[PDB]
Amino acid sequence: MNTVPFTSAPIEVTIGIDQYSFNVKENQPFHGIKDIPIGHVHVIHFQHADNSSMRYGYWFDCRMGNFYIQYDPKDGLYKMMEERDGAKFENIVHNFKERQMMVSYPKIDEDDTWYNLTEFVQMDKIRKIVRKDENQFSYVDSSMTTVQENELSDPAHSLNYTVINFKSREAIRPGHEMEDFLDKSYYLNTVMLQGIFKNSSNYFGELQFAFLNAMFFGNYGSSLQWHAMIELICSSATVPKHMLDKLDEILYYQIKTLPEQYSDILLNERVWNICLYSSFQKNSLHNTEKIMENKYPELL
Amino acid sequence: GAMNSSNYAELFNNDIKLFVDDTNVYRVTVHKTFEGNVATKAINGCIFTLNPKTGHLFLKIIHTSVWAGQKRLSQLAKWKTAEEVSALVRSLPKEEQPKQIIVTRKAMLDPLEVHMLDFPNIAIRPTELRLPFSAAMSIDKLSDVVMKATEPQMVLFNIYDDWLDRISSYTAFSRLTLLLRALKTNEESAKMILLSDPTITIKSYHLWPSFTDEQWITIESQMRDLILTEYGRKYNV
Ligand SMILES: CC[C@H](N)c1ccccc1O
Repeated sequence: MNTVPFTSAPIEVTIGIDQYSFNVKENQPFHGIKDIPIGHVHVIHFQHADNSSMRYGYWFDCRMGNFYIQYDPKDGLYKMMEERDGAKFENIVHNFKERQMMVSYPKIDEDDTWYNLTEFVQMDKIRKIVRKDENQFSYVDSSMTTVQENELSDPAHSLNYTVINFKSREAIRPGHEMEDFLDKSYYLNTVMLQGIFKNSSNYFGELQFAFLNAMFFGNYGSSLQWHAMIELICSSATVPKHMLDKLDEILYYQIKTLPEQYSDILLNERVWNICLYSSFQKNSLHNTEKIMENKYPELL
Repeated sequence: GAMNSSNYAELFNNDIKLFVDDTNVYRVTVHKTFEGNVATKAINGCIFTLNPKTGHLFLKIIHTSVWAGQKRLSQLAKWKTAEEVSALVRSLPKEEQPKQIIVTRKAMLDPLEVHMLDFPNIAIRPTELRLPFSAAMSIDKLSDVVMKATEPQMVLFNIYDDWLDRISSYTAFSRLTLLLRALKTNEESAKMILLSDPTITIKSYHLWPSFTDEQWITIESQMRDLILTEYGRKYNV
């Protein structure tokens, strides 16, 4: 059970850790988050009380290092850093614990929500989408654009999601124009799964990561990516049976977790109606269709 | 973007462009079967690909054999249109290739876009104009060559005959669309107007009769009257 200590909390801020969140007042004696489950990636994130423009946060895996947060009064943000001195770090944490100046990761034992949202998400894949190789953790915020959005402007600050474009030569074999456009199976299975991602777990990992960035930061290009990766599967007539079953589970927990008051902007009516009611896989997403119908019948 | 009444002179500038109308690609007669069900029988069709500036018409005849054992024909017909238009473009010398293709029906956009991926600098555009190109099969010589075809065939025409010797492209297009609109609205009456005077003939190498300038004015007025007469019948106004 690992810990991310905080040097201090000098500005009022809502702090998130995965799907949980805590309000911290200016100069309150907050010194971190303990009991963080080992085995998953995690995200710590921040929305400042005084300025709600720019949600930001850090993806990390405590197995990869000892990480802490410290407020930078010059750039105006809570920054993640790595402490290389293990004794120094254990000492700081043990003192903060002894003074009970830390919140506990509030995981219900029965609850598999975070596992289910991050099942295929791997820190090494995050670091390839978010390139900053000098750190072991990854910064994401509300405003970062994706490579695809850019093509259509600072490359060092981009989200390098895999580009999906249904009207591209990559997606359309010469001589199979109609076939490949109406049935995206060759683009899904040969180009994307066999070629770029190598396996379905990596594809699902990027899909899950895109969703979480859309949800936690309102990152619009991530929402575009999540929907494109759903649509590519649903628009393929030939999909391994294990992938369809797993997709139904992935989307179910994503729809379950999405704040009800955010469905308007984060859910794309066209993709969902096409995926659940028109596409080849309209009948392969039973759990997802049931929760969408009971929770968001308007959109549909 | 979309072509409409606002940007209408763009059709007659010096950027090569083609209209593509797919209305008459997939043509069927609907009939009853011995058991009393309904069946279709295809007849030959055509793609109507027109340079509005020069009058050059690329009439690709679509022979019923292309549909043989094919399902979802109305969908397939859009993709076949797009395949044949892309093939036409590839067959033209580079300096003859269009810079824009305007589809008369928005459902042609995605099929044509996908077939034209090798041509990223050719813009595929819809149009808000209601154009009467479905009536192309009311031009006797075009209908005749389509029906007589026994195999796929491309036939080249100038749909303006020699009008451009005396009038501008804008005026020629306006005459063409008036004629076709009249033939679309009341074919029998329009054809009567065009052939009422036996002394005015169609040249072997033309589609329309050899009217003088003054006779064209009379014809055009008679076509406008026909369209208004028909309108007051449609709506009782
Ligand atoms: C983009 C900077 C802006 N003052 C800002 C907005 C919110 C939180 C931190 C932060 O520095």
